[PDB]
Amino acid sequence: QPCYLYVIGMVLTTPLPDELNFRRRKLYPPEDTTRCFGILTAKPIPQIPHFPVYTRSGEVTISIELAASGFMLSLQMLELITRLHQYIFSHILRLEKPALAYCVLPLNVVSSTLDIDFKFMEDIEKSEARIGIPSTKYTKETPFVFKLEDYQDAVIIPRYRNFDQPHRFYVADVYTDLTPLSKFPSPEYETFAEYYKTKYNLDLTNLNQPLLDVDHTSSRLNLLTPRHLPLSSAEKRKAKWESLQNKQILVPELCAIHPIPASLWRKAVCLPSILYRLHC
RNA sequence: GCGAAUUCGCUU
RNA sequence: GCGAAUUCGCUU
Repeated sequence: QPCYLYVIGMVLTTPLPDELNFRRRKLYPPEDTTRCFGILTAKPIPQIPHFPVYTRSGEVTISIELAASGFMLSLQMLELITRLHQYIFSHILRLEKPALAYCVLPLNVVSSTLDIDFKFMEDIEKSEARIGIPSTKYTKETPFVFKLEDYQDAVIIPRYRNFDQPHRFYVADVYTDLTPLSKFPSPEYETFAEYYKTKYNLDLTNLNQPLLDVDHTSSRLNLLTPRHLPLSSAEKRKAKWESLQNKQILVPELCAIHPIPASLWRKAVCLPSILYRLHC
């Protein structure tokens, strides 16, 4: 049968007020980056009014708009699209129930005009960090080189712990006044370099690199109402753990960059809410 | 989120 | 299993 293609339009209509920005984040309008998500279906999606999702950056207005229809796709491309759909929900979001309509897929411009991002999907499948921690070989003669532009829109993972299910972080800041030789926040160790050497037996090949501020990527599943009522003892403990996660300062050399950009990840976490709303 | 200890509520 | 309180461990 022929295909329908919809764009999931996203616009930050009400940026988070200062008084609610408890984790003191930068705000990231989705409309500031062209790569986004769409839906490929064999059946038309009924017209649905615009509706909000409440993200870390504030209230985002969602609109489902027709981009293309009455076209065919080869089996090969449908298979690629299907794999990426499954990848989004199993490996990025780590879900089992995508909607808490048939295929979510990345779209991007070719020139201001949106179409299926086949190249991006291919790049993901080729990436050595698509599933887990990628192999590396930093030595004195082939040292780690810090490229600032590679961290400007990055999701990172520690390469040295949690092999089976790595923790993903947004890079929230680059601390150019810090190096691995800066003082360590805990007194049992003098420097970041010493900490990583003692606990993990990790050597660093680059002692001039900046250090990174991070923001955990984990998000609640239903974003259809605002986050903010009192908390239980469990929720407190959870909040405290997230707080400590976000106080961590990481060393770029000891992290791997995920192939999905931070700007797209921020849009991905909205998908379950959007699919839930559409099937209602 | 992954775990632990102690204590209390829901069933007849 | 559905909940609550108090306390401790894992990250930098």
